[PDB]
Amino acid sequence: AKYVQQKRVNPFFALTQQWLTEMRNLLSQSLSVRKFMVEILMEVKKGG
RNA sequence: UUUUUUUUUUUUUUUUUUUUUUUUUUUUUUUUUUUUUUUUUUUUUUUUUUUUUUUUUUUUUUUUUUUUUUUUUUUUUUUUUUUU
Repeated sequence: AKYVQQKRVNPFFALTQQWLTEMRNLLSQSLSVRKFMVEILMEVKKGG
């Protein structure tokens, strides 16, 4: 809701909660995916 | 100026004491007797954008005064007399 009000995300492409639950289940089970997105977070955090 | 006083008269050898007499080996005790592993817990469950205001409105030259007028020479005293 916060990003929709900021107009950063177009709400037309909104995935259903059925798909989000399936993806979240995959994200929790697998550590390899988590490590990749954590690595992205650290690199993006570094400014410059 | 000066006028006194300003030698000396005692005492001053010595007489005691001053070796020594005790004690001074030893007699205990002196190994040891316990205990000495362990038994819990130890992931997580919230929140985390924003909503106001934010130019200015006055005043801000000057008006006075600002020369001077007195006084301003002088009039005393100023050797010495003792003692030593």
